[PDB]
Amino acid sequence: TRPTIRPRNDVVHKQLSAFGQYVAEILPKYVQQVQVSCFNELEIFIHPDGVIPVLTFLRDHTNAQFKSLADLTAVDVPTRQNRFEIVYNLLSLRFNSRIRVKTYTDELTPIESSVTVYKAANWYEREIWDMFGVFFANHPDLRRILTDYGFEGHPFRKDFPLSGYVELRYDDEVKRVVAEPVELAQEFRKFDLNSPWEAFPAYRQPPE
Amino acid sequence: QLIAVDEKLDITTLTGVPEEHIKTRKVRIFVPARNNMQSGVNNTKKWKMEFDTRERWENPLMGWSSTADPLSNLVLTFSTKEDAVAFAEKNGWSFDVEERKVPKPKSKSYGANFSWNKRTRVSTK
Amino acid sequence: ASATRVIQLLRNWASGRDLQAKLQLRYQEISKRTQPPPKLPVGPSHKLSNNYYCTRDGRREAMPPSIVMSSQKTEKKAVTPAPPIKRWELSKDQPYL
Amino acid sequence: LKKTTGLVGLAVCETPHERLKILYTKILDVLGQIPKNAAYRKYTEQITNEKLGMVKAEPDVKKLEEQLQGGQIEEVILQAENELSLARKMLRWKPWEPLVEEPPANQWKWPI
Amino acid sequence: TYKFVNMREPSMDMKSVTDRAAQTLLWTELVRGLGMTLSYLFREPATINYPFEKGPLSPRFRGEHALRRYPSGEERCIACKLCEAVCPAQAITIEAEPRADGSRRTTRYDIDMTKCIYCGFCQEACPVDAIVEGPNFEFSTETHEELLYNKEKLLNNGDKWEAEIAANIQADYLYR
Amino acid sequence: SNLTLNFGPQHPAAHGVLRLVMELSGEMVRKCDPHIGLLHRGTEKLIEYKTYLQALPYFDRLDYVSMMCNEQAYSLAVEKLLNIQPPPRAQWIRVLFGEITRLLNHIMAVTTHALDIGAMTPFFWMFEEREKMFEFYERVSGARMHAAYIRPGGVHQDLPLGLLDDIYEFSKNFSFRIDELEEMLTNNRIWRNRTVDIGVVTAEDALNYGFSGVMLRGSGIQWDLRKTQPYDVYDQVEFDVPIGSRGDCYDRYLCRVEEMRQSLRIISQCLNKMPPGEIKVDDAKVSPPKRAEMKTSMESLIHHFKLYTEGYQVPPGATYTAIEAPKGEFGVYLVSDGSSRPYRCKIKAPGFAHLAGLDKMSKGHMLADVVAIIGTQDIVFGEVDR
Amino acid sequence: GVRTSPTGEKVTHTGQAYDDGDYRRVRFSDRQKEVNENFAIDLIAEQPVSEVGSRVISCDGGGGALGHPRVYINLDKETKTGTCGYCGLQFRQPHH
Amino acid sequence: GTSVKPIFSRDMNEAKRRVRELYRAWYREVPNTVHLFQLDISVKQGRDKVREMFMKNAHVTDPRVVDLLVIKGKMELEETINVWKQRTHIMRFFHETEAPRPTDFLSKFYVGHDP
Amino acid sequence: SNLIEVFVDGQSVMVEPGTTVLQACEKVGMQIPRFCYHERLSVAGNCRMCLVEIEKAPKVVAACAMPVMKGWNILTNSEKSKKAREGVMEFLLANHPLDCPICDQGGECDLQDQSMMFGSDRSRFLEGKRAVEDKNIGPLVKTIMTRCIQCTRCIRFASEIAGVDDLGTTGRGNDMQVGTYIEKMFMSELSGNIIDICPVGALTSKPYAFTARPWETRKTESIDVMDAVG
Ligand code: SF4
Ligand code: SF4
Ligand code: SF4
Ligand code: SF4
Ligand code: FES
Ligand SMILES: [Mg+2]
Ligand SMILES: [Zn+2]
Repeated sequence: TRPTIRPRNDVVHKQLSAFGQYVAEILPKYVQQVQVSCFNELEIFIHPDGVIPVLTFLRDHTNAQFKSLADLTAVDVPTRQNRFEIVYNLLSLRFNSRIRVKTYTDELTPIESSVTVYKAANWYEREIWDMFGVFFANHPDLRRILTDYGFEGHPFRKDFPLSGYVELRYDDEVKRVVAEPVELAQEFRKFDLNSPWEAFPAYRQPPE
Repeated sequence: QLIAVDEKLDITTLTGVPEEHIKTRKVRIFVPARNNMQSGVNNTKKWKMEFDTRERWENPLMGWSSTADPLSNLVLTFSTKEDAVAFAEKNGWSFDVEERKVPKPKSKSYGANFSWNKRTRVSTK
Repeated sequence: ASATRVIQLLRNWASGRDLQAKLQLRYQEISKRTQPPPKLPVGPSHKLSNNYYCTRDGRREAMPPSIVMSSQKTEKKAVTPAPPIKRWELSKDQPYL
Repeated sequence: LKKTTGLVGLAVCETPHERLKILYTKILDVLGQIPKNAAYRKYTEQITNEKLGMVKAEPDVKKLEEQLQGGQIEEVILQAENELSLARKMLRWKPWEPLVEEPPANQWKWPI
Repeated sequence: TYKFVNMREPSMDMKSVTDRAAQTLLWTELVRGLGMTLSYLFREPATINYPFEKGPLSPRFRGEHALRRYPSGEERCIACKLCEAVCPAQAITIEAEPRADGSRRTTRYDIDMTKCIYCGFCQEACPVDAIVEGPNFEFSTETHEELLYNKEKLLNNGDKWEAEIAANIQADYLYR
Repeated sequence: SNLTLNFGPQHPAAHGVLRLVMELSGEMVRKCDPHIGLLHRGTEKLIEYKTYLQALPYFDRLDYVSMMCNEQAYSLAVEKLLNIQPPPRAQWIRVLFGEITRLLNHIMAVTTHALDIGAMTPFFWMFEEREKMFEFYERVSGARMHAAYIRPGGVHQDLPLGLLDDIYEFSKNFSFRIDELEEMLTNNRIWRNRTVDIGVVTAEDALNYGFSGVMLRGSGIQWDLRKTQPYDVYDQVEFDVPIGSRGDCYDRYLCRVEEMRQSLRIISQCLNKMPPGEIKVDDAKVSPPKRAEMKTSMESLIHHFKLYTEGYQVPPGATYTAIEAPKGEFGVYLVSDGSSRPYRCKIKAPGFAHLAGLDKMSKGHMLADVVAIIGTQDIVFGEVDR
Repeated sequence: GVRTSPTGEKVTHTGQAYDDGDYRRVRFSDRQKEVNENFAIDLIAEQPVSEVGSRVISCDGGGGALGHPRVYINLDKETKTGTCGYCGLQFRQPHH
Repeated sequence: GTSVKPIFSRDMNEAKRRVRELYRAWYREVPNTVHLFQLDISVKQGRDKVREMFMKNAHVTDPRVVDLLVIKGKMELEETINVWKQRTHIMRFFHETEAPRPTDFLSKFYVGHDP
Repeated sequence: SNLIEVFVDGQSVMVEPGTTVLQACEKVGMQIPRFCYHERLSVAGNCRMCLVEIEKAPKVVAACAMPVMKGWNILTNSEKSKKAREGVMEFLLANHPLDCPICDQGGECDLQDQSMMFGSDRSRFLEGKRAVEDKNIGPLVKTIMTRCIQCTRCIRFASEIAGVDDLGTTGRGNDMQVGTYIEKMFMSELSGNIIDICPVGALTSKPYAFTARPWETRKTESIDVMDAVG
């Protein structure tokens, strides 16, 4: 168990558990769940309506002081009724800690823009909108950031195909670059790698 | 504030999929069969959504396998058949669903290999 | 290196340093392009006894995250995420550039 | 007395004790308008009272900075203003109310 | 543990003021920079006479791919397809069948050199040292089609570069 | 009406494919609108279709000046998710090559900044040193830049039998090259005029906008991830953290030069403290076995086959792992669903936030000052666009 | 073991040669067709069969760690020879 | 019921009002677009294309979907006005290098296997 | 009713009398490693890969053959079960040939997968390996007997499902071999199924040999038209 196994830290685990309990007690209106991962990573699941309060409390509270937003992104899980999972990562320099705040939304429900709380979010929320199609309410200048001008659809969504729907080429008759339906000389070859034998008993799900 | 929308969910006009790949497509919602070359069952736990097979041809150079189907590789994983059906319905795809097939419980008995008068007795072991 | 000593003196005077002491071209002090073969030590799991994999399986010791305060289910002193950071010290080597 | 706080845009504070006392009194005044059983109120009152006692008991700025663990008293002043603004916001938000909505049964279930 | 890069105060004595005035009016630091460039003018340039002189390389160098043989002249590749499975760019295409003598050999072995990232994962994955990245790097073509390698081209590369490839492998295989 | 100008992508000062749409009154910059995505390759979706070993060479090509630092961040994320531990010699190799990579990145940043400003000479002096470090990269992995040496289990191969001596020979001459660079730039009144009080950002603004690395330290914020949240063997080396006073381009330049010196210090320590032992985790269900074992033992062959076809499975879970990359905090949000392919990989690049703040930092400045600010933010668009 | 087709095109070890009515031959006009001349099936057919005085032999292709994985070949059948599945070398016991 | 949260409009009337406003803005923009991009189309062709794009989505009955469609159309209009778009992007609406794909059964049967 | 309560890892379940430990573990969704047990063949118990620990019992039992007893507590992940699996995999791999790159079973091997999942990652076997001569049982089933792990699935299928008694084991101990002992063609309308049930590359498809690997294949679930059974 010594040489090749990653060592544990129970002190940080206890501190993060206590602080998660602290946050949950202070904001019962929005906090739905609190988790401490095995490698000491605090996670706080909330209600979407509490995006702005929670973050504000987390960045302003004397005992919190998470004044820096590492990054903000989204995860697509099609099996969930609320497709998109919004993940905020925050860093506290005063207490040398990190915290993760997660909420959910679907295709037609906006999330409150948090540019007011953190200036850094601007481009992160633009990127989430571009890649996933999640609208952010009250956003200063919301528009595509990564994709091409006039590009239809959101690439990061699970349903979207890897190579998309159109390609580009230069056409001499019209003397310009044109977009046409994708044709591939060699199709991407899909591999089935998943082993039919279970790897991790600790994560086994009930047999329904 | 809530506005009480009354209609069925429909997001086709927002996804950006060309209409050809919305109307002429058929998806299959199914639990994949166990690979008969192995005994593990871990690949028969989740529901899958996959599209219909389209034309593949031979590249004049190198003889590679060419396709013009953008959804030829897309496979979606769902917890339950209801989630898969809801996803296909809100995306506007015609679907075919297949009920999950489970192996029936079998009555095993080692001692039956040595039956006094039964046909089950093993001629070798 | 290889050059006239008067040019070396002019170089040193213009640059302000003795250039020859630290030449930037590698003349002959670098390793040979052919070396003896290595031997490479084995790892700690290369034992012949008392090495069952179940006692050195790091992947199988990972567990799902520990749940605190599920919503679906005394003074109580306030707490922080971690103790405050200690202030940094000012580089006893060279504090000011 | 001290020049160069060292952080760009953070001016040196003359008379920081008075500023800290005023800010902490304002914070307690705002907390007085929150329901007494709310966790935010009691936690913030406890920490604010400790900080105010420390400020009142220590006339020396560097010794007070070492007691407060807040990093260069100008930053302590800034954090006090931040807490006051948050207190007003929390008064408006009322996050001590019961959870607004319960999420779907499989919403946070992972994997899948 | 930290240091300051711009927290130094200048002396205000008359000598220091006069030195700074001389620096301002007579441009001393500019002459210092001129002296540095003049010093570099009289050094030997670090340029090499390419193509006559080449840059140094290593036995681990990753270059053009090649298919190798056993000393008997039989191909090493047995069509396990591990290189095709591991390739992050999907640059390898393999088709196999039993040979006329029942041997397990490839009938198609292509590498798309404009897909390849030259990572060397395939030669790590190969269990019989059949596919290698040889030492060559001067194989620019005039057309795109010349960079779509089939089995004949890769076997020819192996035949052409075996003498150096074997010597490179002998010098590095004990680190692998 | 303000004049509207396209700055890039085909511009020398652009530092890549950037379309900076600028509103100007005369030469004064009224507004900066960075248009990015000209190097968005869809890396994260591609990473979703790969195994964990197949996704590693993408992190080489995120920030193409700090390859091994990108590899180390990803490897740390995957090792944290696997609950395994790299061996000590591998960690020392990782820190040594991370400091060499920091030297590479800082040379590139400082010299390209000087080249934009107009001082073209130091670039040629420092790129010979960059060439020698590329040679170090090549000897260890066979590649000059996209090495792919750092793997989620340690490193791919052990150092060749004479590499430490050559690294020592290079490291004992580099300080004079830094000195020549500083003679060229540090006290030049023209350079100070082009850099002092240009692009001044306050500590509060730097924190809120999401800045990291030098963009924080030039404004006096005392934060270095190697000191506060150490990884590998960074807690066992000694070095100082440069800190600025004014938050301008000049202070950021001094910080980077001193950072280069401190990296030399760390390299010297790593050279004198490299321990013996194996280079990857002695766990053949994660790290491939040696080839002699693969050709003699049945288990080793089975594990080689499975690790190179399917790859190792990672237990389900999500991590955010961050390192102090030479351009700032570099992070990975990695989500595993239990299989051998990552479910999600979000990449956090400091250049994203720095470029999002470029418009703020250029208020009340001219065209040349905006060029200097782009240079001082140390932007590579591979990590910005991904 | 090279040999030309009735069209004059060399036939590869794989055995593929373009048919008479196949337009794709136009890709070789004014250029050449890449054909490797060392046929492996013929070269391995020239190696002499190794005679060993044991029922089970071992093969690793030569060179130790530079060959293939080590395998064991049974040599009880006397109507044939034991053939390595990796290298193609042949082994037999002293017979008759 | 159905417990949904709006984006901008509470019923289809407000959504239709926003659609009309966006249509007015596109209609006004078309001549300037033809002038600035030096397009070889007429203003009549551009306005016809704008109408065709609007009518592509005439079947939508959800105010939230309509709000998102108006947001996307406003994004495209802002993009066109500021010249972020190039002539190739504007001309991508007309599919000038795409051969007409038939819709009747017999031609589809002749060309290939796809329906 | 007649159901009895047993526990798998401390969790209660109701099972029919005579149910084996393996089936009870399957009720809670846990799959016990196996090589010789097939739910459509008669129980053999020979491979010994299914050995599990019952709480308060010193001896591990074979889960595929042992009927659950009321009040029993199976422990599928205890140290004893894991060490049993590791030892049995070690004995299975001792004489196995290093054939994975040339074996058609390569990416579809139960032996490979269970070695990766339940066995060790190393070999401490320092002897020579056994090698056996190949059998020829016709043009459909390729035979590479060295790979055989002696599961005996082929023998039970041929005797019970196919109705033929051509397969068997000759010799004993280490030298025991699976075959026909004479030049015989195992020809029957259900013969090819012995390729599916054989867990290793000992029995493979001769028409399919060397053509593909499992990870590259695309699977289309369809129906047969060669007769009226569908
Ligand atoms: S070097 Fe890498 S990309 Fe190129 S063929 Fe080999 S595995 Fe594929
Ligand atoms: S080159 Fe090597 S890895 Fe690739 S198919 Fe041939 S033997 Fe297998
Ligand atoms: S049967 Fe399985 S373990 Fe044996 S050689 Fe074939 S793939 Fe490898
Ligand atoms: S040939 Fe296959 S099925 Fe028959 S005994 Fe051997 S391993 Fe079992
Ligand atoms: S599966 Fe039980 S002994 Fe083989
Ligand atoms: Mg089989
Ligand atoms: Zn051999």
